[PDB]
Amino acid sequence: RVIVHVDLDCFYAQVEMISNPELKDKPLGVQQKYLVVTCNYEARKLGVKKLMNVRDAKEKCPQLVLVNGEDLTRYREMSYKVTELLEEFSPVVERLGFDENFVDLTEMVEKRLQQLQSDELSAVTVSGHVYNNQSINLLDVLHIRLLVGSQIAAEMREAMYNQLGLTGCAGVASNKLLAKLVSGVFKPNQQTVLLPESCQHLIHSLNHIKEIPGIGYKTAKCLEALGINSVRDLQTFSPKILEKELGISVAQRIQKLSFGEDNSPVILSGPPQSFSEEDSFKKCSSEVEAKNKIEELLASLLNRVCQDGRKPHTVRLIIRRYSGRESRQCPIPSHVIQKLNYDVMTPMVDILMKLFRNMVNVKMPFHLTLLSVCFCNLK
DNA sequence: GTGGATGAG
DNA sequence: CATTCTCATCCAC
Ligand SMILES: Nc1ncnc2c1ncn2[C@H]1CC[C@@H](COP(=O)(O)OP(=O)(O)O)O1
Ligand SMILES: [Ca+2]
Ligand SMILES: [Ca+2]
Ligand SMILES: [Ca+2]
Ligand SMILES: [Ca+2]
Repeated sequence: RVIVHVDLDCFYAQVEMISNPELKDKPLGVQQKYLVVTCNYEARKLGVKKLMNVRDAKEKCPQLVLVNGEDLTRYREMSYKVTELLEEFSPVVERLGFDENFVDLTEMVEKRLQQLQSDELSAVTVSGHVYNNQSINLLDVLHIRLLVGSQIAAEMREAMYNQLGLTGCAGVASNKLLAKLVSGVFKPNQQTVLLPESCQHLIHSLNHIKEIPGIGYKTAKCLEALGINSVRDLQTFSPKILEKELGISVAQRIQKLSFGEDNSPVILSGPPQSFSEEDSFKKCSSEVEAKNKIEELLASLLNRVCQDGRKPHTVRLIIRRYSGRESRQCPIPSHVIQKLNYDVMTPMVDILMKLFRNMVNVKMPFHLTLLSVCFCNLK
């Protein structure tokens, strides 16, 4: 396969610099509550880190311009514009978070090679960096295939910049793991292509186990408990003991990843399968409060159903108690689903408060720290 | 289907 | 560690 991973540069900060170009010459960070969730490259050179506490950021970089990024409407809107632009190149585009997309270019590459003539194959040319500086063998089929990929990735980024004013990086490789690992080698606004003989050099470069996809905090804790603390430890661990510890498909998967093998296909994401709205806070402790919060969250949600075309057939309420989340969910009554000029707030809040009182014993003190509404089962 | 664990940015 | 504010998959129930 030829796979591309496209990753937008400091995405939230970029959207803000487009929303307000008075900002693009200054160090800029996007704040959510007490965290600077991301910042532009001017800020990073001054020592601002992703997800940095506001106190640390004020002390380190008092010049930092901070814009509030708690409302994701604009980021979400730009995000979908990006994947839909990419869907002009191939029908199958896999989203990861708001600012990453994978595309399987192998169909398109194969078409381009068929169209190619004898004299200008000579004469195929790289777009962007070649990982680890290795030289292209224009006589190697796989090399040619990846170079054509790099040219497409270049056209993708050109379309993005022209149509949307957005800059990002791309990585081109034989699978999703590798494409995503290589896209960030040169940052920001650059692209790199991974040729197969230097794949092993790329996986060697990983310093920590949590740098493998799908190995989060909990999985790393499990592996730590089996004596596996590093990537080489994982490569080196008995497959059969690991299968009898994590399960067959998880063990085989995460072990393949550590040798750079990833056969997962690129899957079309499409529109969200669920919309939610949420807010975190120090204390909710009353039903009256937690009602007003829900009404607010629900109001935002209803604006988004309206946009979208499909109707939710279920609603989910989510809480976080002081000191993970809890949810209940239930079906939305058929008569409420036909809403779109009527009063849907009242029966919807009625349902959500029943869900709330099911989870929270209001006859006794409580103390929430997050509330989310969610619409799912979308038809 | 429902609700919790765990992954992604 | 999560934290933020989302969105997704897996699986016992
Ligand atoms: N739990 C999390 N882990 C990692 N990133 C997160 C998390 N929560 C929010 N984010 C945001 C913070 C940075 C952002 C992705 O990077 P961004 O696009 O801003 O910069 P880059 O140019 O480095 O790709 O994802
Ligand atoms: Ca990014
Ligand atoms: Ca990681
Ligand atoms: Ca989907
Ligand atoms: Ca995480």
